[PDB]
Amino acid sequence: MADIGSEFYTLNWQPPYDWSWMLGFLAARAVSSVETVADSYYARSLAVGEYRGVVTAIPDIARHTLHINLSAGLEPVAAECLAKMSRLFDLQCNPQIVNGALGRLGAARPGLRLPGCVDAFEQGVRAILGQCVSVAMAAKLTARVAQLYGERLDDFPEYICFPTPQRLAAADPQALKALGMPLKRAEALIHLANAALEGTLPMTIPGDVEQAMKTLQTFPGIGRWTANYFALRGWQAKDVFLPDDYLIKQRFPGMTPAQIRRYAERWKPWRSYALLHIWYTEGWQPDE
DNA sequence: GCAGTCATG
DNA sequence: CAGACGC
Repeated sequence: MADIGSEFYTLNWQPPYDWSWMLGFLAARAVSSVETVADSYYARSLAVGEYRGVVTAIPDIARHTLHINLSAGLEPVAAECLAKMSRLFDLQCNPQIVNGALGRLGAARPGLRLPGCVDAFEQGVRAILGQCVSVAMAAKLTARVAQLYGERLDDFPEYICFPTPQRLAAADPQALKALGMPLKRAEALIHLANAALEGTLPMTIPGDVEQAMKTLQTFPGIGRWTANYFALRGWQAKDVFLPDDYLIKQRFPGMTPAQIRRYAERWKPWRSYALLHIWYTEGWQPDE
């Protein structure tokens, strides 16, 4: 927890913002040796193109700003690093507009943001590896993968970079399965890893999001749900909804993934925030 | 044995 | 919209 660098930067955000929740969420998914999450602290390895280093982010609730510290190897691409922190944390969100449009759904915890990511591909590996297993299990799994294919930091030994598209699309489907996953999955990872490497997987949010999710589901191992969750956490698309998610339909007693799909049009263009809310707001119940 | 989610008709 | 693949 000592400064990892001499440069510090300041990112403003619009209140309200539940940082305690945000960090909780990230800490449950923290890939061991890649990220370190504490009380009001978040660190991780980071590669921006060819540059390498470490970010820490520390929230300052009273001044409503986020404090960012960069390792020296990341200084030349600080502007881009901050952009990743902004998308990781959903800092450009206008909560009044969102919670206004969520009405009653937003009232209980207005400081809910959309937990994003730093690298679209990285989220990709996660969205897959997170399939069919507890948040916690995915984390241990992702730890074993990273440790194997991750690239260590020259100046922060204790830290390792999330595996690149390069070293991962070259992974042996058999070495993957051993870390503790079906073979079919090991291939999805490799197929994804290859998409990124040509350019078939969009690294930023596409213009027609709805049409790019279509394209995604063709990928092996990637169904409607995984493609959705990925657009959300991966492209930080704010108008996305999981009518077929189980925990959701558990709140819509006896309804079709179409009876719901339409109910959630009353929350356009902020369906993603609607989704997040219903999930982490247990006391909520729909309008009959 | 029960679900969850990724596949085809 | 209506079969095959870890608790």
